[PDB]
Amino acid sequence: GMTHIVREVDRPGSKVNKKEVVEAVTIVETPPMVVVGIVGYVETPRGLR
Amino acid sequence: LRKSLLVQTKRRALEKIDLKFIDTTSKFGHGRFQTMEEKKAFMGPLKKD
Amino acid sequence: NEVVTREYTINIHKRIHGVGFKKRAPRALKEIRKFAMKEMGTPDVRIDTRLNKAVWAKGIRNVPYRIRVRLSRKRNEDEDSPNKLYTLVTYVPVTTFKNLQTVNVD
RNA sequence: AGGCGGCCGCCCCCUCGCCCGUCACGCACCGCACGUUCGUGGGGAACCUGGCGCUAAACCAUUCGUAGACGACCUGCUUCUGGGUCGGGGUUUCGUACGUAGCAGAGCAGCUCCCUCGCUGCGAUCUAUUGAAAGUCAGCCCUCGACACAAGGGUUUGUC
RNA sequence: GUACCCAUAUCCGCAGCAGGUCUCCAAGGUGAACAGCCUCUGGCAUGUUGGAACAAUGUAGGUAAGGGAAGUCGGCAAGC
Ligand SMILES: [Mg+2]
Ligand SMILES: [Mg+2]
Ligand SMILES: [Mg+2]
Ligand SMILES: [Mg+2]
Ligand SMILES: [Mg+2]
Ligand SMILES: [Mg+2]
Ligand SMILES: [Mg+2]
Ligand SMILES: [Mg+2]
Ligand SMILES: [Mg+2]
Ligand SMILES: [Mg+2]
Ligand SMILES: [Mg+2]
Ligand SMILES: [Mg+2]
Ligand SMILES: [Mg+2]
Ligand SMILES: [Mg+2]
Ligand SMILES: [Mg+2]
Repeated sequence: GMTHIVREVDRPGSKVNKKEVVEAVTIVETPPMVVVGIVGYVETPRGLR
Repeated sequence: LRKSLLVQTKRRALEKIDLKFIDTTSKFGHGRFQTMEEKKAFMGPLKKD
Repeated sequence: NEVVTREYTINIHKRIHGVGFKKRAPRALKEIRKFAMKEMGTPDVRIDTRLNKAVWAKGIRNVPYRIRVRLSRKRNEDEDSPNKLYTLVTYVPVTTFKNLQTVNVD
């Protein structure tokens, strides 16, 4: 889904600076990745094999 | 989620951010409240009790 | 091979969505036939005139949202079909709809 | 873009595994070509025999929506942490349901314990029950509360 | 002469063709009205087909924050 963030901006030389900024921000659920396989590649004169 | 294949500063990457408020209003419609305790404390008792 | 009878609360308002006004009420009948064929298992479904009145009591586009039905499965005789069993769906009226669920009826 | 070659310990034989010399034979098919080859040349269906092993997967159907003109794509299906249908809540949309009662209510009509707001009936609305009632996934979330469902079929697919 | 149709199916138009063809009878409510809408007597199965989904494009209908004709030959269409 998507939410807001009220964010302090530490970027000097702007009207944005030292003020709160509301932004359109997405959320991505990421479960941990279970390692299964190993693949090797050989440099060929047509690419990778 | 792929790592960036080049390194850039640009005064847009590698800045310490400060999160202040992340809203959790009702996205199924127009959101009116933040938390369930705040919603119950604002609306008071109903026929559910 | 059973002769069982169960009541149900079909929700036609959430089984029909995005259907036009001149065809909203006839789709409810095919949906009741599909629900009876899915639950009881036989293809042969016969609904009654009381259920016909209960569906068509408010026109073609103001279909009532929830209908309490009773499904009885019986056998067929006197040069019967290849489907020996058939679901006779009948209508039973009820004032309220809350806290009602599937009830086996003797 | 790999399968033949080199080394060592043994194996059943061969000191003619080749050139120089002697000897006698094997079809000498009597003038005739397409002959000798890397060939135990490549692929397909079967036939009889030994040893070592294998015991599936797609497509339809049904469901699904993150997908669709139709095809196509991503999905679910175990008898126990499976799914579906009801119900329960969470969220939301509209705005306070029917009924009840009122010494609230523009007023009007009727009766007499002639009644110091006397009583009754009609009467737009209002008040309390009332942030009430109603819908809420079919493309929202959780449910181990209740019901049945679950290996149930049709078609096809092998490498000397 | 006396049946029957007198018609979006008995007539004409090559046809069970959104075309054309002369008349009488006329209810209740709202409403000035034989206007428009909903009912009653009386007829009908939606007009030579049904089922599933709601893609592009189209045909008819309705909207859209701010500007109000700046588009277009022209306020064409639509709307007040
Ligand atoms: Mg009402
Ligand atoms: Mg006559
Ligand atoms: Mg005609
Ligand atoms: Mg005509
Ligand atoms: Mg009149
Ligand atoms: Mg009048
Ligand atoms: Mg007249
Ligand atoms: Mg016709
Ligand atoms: Mg506008
Ligand atoms: Mg506007
Ligand atoms: Mg103007
Ligand atoms: Mg001008
Ligand atoms: Mg001009
Ligand atoms: Mg005009
Ligand atoms: Mg307007």
